[PDB]
Amino acid sequence: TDNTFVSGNCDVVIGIVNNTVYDPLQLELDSFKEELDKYFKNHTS
Amino acid sequence: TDNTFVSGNCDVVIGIVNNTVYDPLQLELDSFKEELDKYFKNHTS
Ligand SMILES: *[C@@H]1O[C@H](CO[C@@H]2O[C@@H](C)[C@@H](O)[C@@H](O)[C@@H]2O)[C@@H](O[C@@H]2O[C@H](CO)[C@@H](O)[C@H](O)[C@H]2NC(C)=O)[C@H](O)[C@H]1NC(C)=O
Ligand SMILES: *[C@@H]1O[C@H](CO[C@@H]2O[C@@H](C)[C@@H](O)[C@@H](O)[C@@H]2O)[C@@H](O[C@@H]2O[C@H](CO)[C@@H](O)[C@H](O)[C@H]2NC(C)=O)[C@H](O)[C@H]1NC(C)=O
Repeated sequence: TDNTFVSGNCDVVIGIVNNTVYDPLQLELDSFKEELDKYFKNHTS
Repeated sequence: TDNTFVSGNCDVVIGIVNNTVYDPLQLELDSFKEELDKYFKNHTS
């Protein structure tokens, strides 16, 4: 998402191929959610 | 990290210097981590 920009849906462009776009913020958010889950497990379980 | 882009390692450029590149996202993430650690520590005690 840093070297790409979004403009509309993908029903207009002719020849648009369709592949995963990586988002670092979501990756670190998921990692921190996993860390919080581990902390909660250490708290109760 | 917003001012600059990363390309390669430090063993190729002639004249590369020794300096910290500040990451605001990592700074706020570490602040959140410290806050959550203190929260859990005072919750346990
Ligand atoms: C490109 O995506 C199209 C659009 O489908 C969407 O994206 C897919 C990756 C998947 O998550 C779908 O559920 C999404 O709706 C894909 O075309 C789909 O093809 C499947 C298999 O026949 C069909 O069930 C869906 O209905 C199609 N989607 C639509 C909107 O008609 C296409 O497969 C993707 N390209 C590649 C190379 O996988
Ligand atoms: C630029 O710094 C690197 C590494 O950072 C230094 O060491 C850390 C442990 C920490 O104390 C930092 O603040 C320091 O700035 C230096 O790379 C080292 O170079 C030596 C000599 O060639 C080599 O033996 C080490 O393996 C290197 N270490 C790494 C991690 O690459 C580098 O030399 C510094 N630049 C200059 C001109 O001295």
